[PDB]
Amino acid sequence: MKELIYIHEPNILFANGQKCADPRDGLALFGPFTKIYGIKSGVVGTQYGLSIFKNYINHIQKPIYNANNITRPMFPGFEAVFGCKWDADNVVFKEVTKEEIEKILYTESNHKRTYDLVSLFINKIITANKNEDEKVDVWFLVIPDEIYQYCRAQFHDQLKARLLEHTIPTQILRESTLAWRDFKNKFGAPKRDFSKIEGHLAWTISTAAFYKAGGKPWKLSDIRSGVCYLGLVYKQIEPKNACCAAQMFLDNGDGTVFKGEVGPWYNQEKHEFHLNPKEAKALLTQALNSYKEQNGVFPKEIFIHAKTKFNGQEWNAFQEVTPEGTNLVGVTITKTKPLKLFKSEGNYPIMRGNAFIVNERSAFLWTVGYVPKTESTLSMEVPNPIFIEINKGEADIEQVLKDVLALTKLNYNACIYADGVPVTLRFADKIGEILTASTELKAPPLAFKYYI
Amino acid sequence: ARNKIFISHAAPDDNDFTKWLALKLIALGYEVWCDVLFLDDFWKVIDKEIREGAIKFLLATSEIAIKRDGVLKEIAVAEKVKKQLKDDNFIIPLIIDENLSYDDLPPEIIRLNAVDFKKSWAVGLQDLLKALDDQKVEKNSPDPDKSNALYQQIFLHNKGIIEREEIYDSNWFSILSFPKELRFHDYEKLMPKGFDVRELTYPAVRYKNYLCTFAWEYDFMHQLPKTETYNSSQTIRIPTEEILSGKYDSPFIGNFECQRLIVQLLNKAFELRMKEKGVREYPMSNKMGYWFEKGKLEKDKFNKVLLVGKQKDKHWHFGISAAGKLYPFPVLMISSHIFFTKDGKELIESKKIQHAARRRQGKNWWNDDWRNKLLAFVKYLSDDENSFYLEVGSEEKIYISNEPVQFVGKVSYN
RNA sequence: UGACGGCUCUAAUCUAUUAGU
DNA sequence: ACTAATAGATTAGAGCCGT
Ligand SMILES: [Mg+2]
Repeated sequence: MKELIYIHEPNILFANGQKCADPRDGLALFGPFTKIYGIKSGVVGTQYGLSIFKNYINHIQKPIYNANNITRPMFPGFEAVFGCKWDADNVVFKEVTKEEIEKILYTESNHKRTYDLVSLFINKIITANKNEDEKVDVWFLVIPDEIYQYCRAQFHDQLKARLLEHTIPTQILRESTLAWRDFKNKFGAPKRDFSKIEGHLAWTISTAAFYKAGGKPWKLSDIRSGVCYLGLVYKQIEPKNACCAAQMFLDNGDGTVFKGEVGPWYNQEKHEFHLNPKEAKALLTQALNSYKEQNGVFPKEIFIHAKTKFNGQEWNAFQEVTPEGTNLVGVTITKTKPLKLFKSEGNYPIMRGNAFIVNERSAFLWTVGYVPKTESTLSMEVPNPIFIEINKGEADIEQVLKDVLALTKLNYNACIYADGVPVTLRFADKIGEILTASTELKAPPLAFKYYI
Repeated sequence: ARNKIFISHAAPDDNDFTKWLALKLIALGYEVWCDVLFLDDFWKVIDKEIREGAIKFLLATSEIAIKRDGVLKEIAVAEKVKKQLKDDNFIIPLIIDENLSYDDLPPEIIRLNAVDFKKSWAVGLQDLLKALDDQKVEKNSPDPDKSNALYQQIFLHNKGIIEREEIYDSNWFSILSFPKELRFHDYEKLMPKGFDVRELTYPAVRYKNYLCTFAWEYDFMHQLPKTETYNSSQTIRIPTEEILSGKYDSPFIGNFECQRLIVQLLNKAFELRMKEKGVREYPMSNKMGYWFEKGKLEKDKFNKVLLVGKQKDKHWHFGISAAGKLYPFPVLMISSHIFFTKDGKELIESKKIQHAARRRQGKNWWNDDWRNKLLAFVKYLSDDENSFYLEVGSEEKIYISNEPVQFVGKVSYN
């Protein structure tokens, strides 16, 4: 008989330091941790796209009721949740003609096609960014379906990458999402039906817009102080690999500071997805210096986690550049071995937060499960748990589980209950997808506002 | 004294608005009694307050809250109470329904000016908060303590996790028994053409130049010419109990490599016996499924849970892929699959078509549906009552529990 | 690319071992 | 040293549907 220890759900801080377990409830009830004065929109689309965007903004002004209000919380309205104003009439609209898109699409070179499609939008924003006095906080790109389907060296990745040197928060919204009712797959019904999940769509879009405009919808507090939770992701370039780092740590006031710590890092090694000693030393020195400048003193622990296992050489380099009094914990999080738990009698999956301890150096954690708070399980099918292995260093296998579960609750790109994989890894993955989309960038923007 | 703000509404529909507003007002230091917030004769308790406890009577007005006679009763008493209080600024309507024309209300309220919530709730709450200070309604400090209690009693006490014990059926099938000892035979020279072990009927792997196998040196004689004449007393034999304990560490072979060879032998034996068993196989990208076919299953079903099926034009077949993992405890990790066949006789040769079906078919099946199918499909493998054996040698073999490992958890949900 | 999740198909590396160059 | 084979492992990706 195998015993499953249980890890409870951590609490995330909201306005006035009040705690809750669901962003979709904590925000609607309490309000964001930091409030902004308002959001100046910026739209780069057609007249059709501008009309759609204004319609959607005014629609989310009013409360949004989704079909199953009980399982997924309703949307009070943008100003009702966040406390700032987001009007559809303050749009600094920059028109894009379908004809110039058409002449771009007719070019033989696909790489030049996607480069020119990116260049159109970015140069119009670049131009507006420097030639418009009206300040714009977030630029919302209402792209048509032709861009999405004809152009497939990715539109989104390069577009986010080529704006990094100018530091312009952007939000791509395909017109299929905003006008889903009038986008039908010739059957007479929408291509993807948002009807029962309209409120959750409003939640996600509004949260993304609020975050990119300088607001912090919620922050984390159920993590150990003095520890720099650091995540690495390796991305393929074809025979090079690129490593990206995202770090989250409590400050002097115990407030989470989540920032990327990524410079271009390329390793040529026979072993896949590893790092030469120089790159590893540079990465750890950057992270430690960032913690030092944010808090003064050095961390009491460097909780390095990744989807891969570290070899000896890079760990020795890590230790060599590490000062004294600081411990290093290298944790590998893998999601490949199928351990599907079926409940004996019933029809709803295992509760999220259950944890199976293999031994002192490994565990299974169900970061995806059935959450009673929303009554809606995060997985349609049986949820595969994440295998958390303490690869190197000394740690408490339950403390690592609770730390990972806490790190699974800071996804600002979506206002879901919690993320299946820890957020630092997923955001480092997004950075790697973007930082590698364009050529190596000097001092790349270190804030997720410019990536997600 | 009367320091409570009564909130009246439709019971099954206006809950969302009133819950937000009541919690919003409570968070600001007010004392708000709402039936959704504090209901537990019902007319008598609310009347007491309306005539004694209520200081304001906020009407969540909508196209249904004005057709709810129960609600109209609550206004009828409010109005009177208003006359007892001479408080003309008592009933303060709250119109959230943009569908409501604002000018289709009962005479009692049609003469009173609403607070507009039709266009956005935030300005309406700003309007309400504006009115409440204007009418000097007293309010306590917005302490998030007693207010926190109401918040949890409403939503954060619901977060509660049933602390009863549940039983979870996984997909790990432990290996009941491993052979007494591991044997390293030497057929390097006896090998007629150093051929692979496809001819061998017993799982064998040539570690270095020694064909190690759980089959005895004499077992290979039919498919192995020259090897037929092999002398004994020249076979490296390692205790499998020592290997699994990770105790055998010799320069000839390490524990890691020996366990690797054990895993490989188990995988081969499963593939072998699979052929012994009546079931068609499927070539997946990186595994071998077993697409059950018509004839091998009565009514395309077994152990009371189908393992086969038929789609709109194709046929779904519940298949499984086995990979034995000694870590943590020797188990035969089994994975569920669905193979769609053109007519239950031949699998579609299009991976994209097969995948798109697996997906659509996956919507129908549930937790219990997958568990029953997996357990029934495994129970077909059973040779004896409570297990099934996978030969690892003519004399030695590996037995695997036909029931998966049970996992028991501390907590459950509703 | 509002999102999340499951799955499917490729691909390489690592390690061991033998063969050959 | 360097290629080929058989694995098992460990990681990438590309993809395609569901909600
Ligand atoms: Mg985003």
